[PDB]
Amino acid sequence: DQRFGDLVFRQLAPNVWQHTSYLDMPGFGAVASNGLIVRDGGRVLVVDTAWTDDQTAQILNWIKQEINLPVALAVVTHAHQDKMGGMDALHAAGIATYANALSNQLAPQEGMVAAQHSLTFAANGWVEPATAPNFGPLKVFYPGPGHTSDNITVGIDGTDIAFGGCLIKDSKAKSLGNLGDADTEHYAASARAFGAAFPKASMIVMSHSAPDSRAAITHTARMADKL
Ligand SMILES: O=c1c(O)c(-c2ccc(O)c(O)c2)oc2cc(O)cc(O)c12
Ligand SMILES: [Zn+2]
Repeated sequence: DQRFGDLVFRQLAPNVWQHTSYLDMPGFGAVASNGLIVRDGGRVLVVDTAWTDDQTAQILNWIKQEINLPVALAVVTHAHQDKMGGMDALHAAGIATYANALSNQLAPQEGMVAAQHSLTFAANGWVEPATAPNFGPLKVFYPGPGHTSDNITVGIDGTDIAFGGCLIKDSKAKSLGNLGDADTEHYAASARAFGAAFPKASMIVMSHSAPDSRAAITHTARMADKL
């Protein structure tokens, strides 16, 4: 891992980097939230934001420093502070933000800024290409009601890497995490859906755990199978 200011960066693939944002919570400590940075030719594609806009701006700094390429668009997993904490930073930079239709509807309620674009999903969970213009390797898939009712997952086409967001947990986890607005009935079903959508993905990257194997999906489903 490479320390960069208040954040940590790590390379997973020759064109896929992972960022880690830390939120200082008195009494608990530092909560880490991961994200993905993929390079597509001469453009950069970012998945999710940091805990805060400031930290998100720090990511943009790293991108401009190491990659030196402009960000085409940014896709978030859900309307939560741990993934949509840097919406203003993106808008201030002029980066097009893409989020789920439900996320943009729940964002204002959660106290977050809705994205500029709304992703529409099919009955199979797959994203509608119409609302996904020039996404490239960013394949979006909506598993269903899990961590939230607006959570989505993104797979990096051209690589065996998939992002489980805050839905999927690591194979060494003991808890599912924040189950406040989570669906205790479709959690396992949704978790398994993601695994079926991307069965070739060996590296499952999440937001609160370091990139795990496919065992993370099964583990999450097995834990959610007890709800
Ligand atoms: O992802 C989240 C997260 O990690 C925590 C968190 C984790 C451990 C703690 O001990 C704690 O107090 C909070 O906050 C959250 C609050 C939300 O509304 C939604 C989230 O997704 C998170
Ligand atoms: Zn969340």
